[PDB]
Amino acid sequence: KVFGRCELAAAMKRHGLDNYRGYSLGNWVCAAKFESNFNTQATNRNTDGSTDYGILQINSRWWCNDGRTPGSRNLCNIPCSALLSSDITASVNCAKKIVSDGNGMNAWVAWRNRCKGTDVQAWIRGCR
Ligand SMILES: [Cl-]
Ligand SMILES: [Cl-]
Ligand code: NA
Repeated sequence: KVFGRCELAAAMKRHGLDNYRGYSLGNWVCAAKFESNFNTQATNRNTDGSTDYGILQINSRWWCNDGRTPGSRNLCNIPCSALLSSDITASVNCAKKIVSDGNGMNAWVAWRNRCKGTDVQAWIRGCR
């Protein structure tokens, strides 16, 4: 599923991401824009052989199982395919664990390089 911007904002807010760990909703929408272009089916291979999955590009090296990242962890206890569903519950629950682990949203490289320090409220402007 390719979410609309305001559609994703509403889903993220309903699942409790707005101000989670102090990160306002626009931070999460901006991160999703540049991680996946709002596409739940997005996948990208990393240099180390792990893969990033879903709207927030969660990495099989630590967070989910895809059966092809030898030596990785599965800290969210889910198959990586669950992060590609049109229903974003699994991705949000896993993102909550990631952002709680010490480095905040710096865990998302695209957030650090393209969202951090910018006017992230722009990403929820106009939405109901
Ligand atoms: Cl915001
Ligand atoms: Cl933080
Ligand atoms: Na894994």
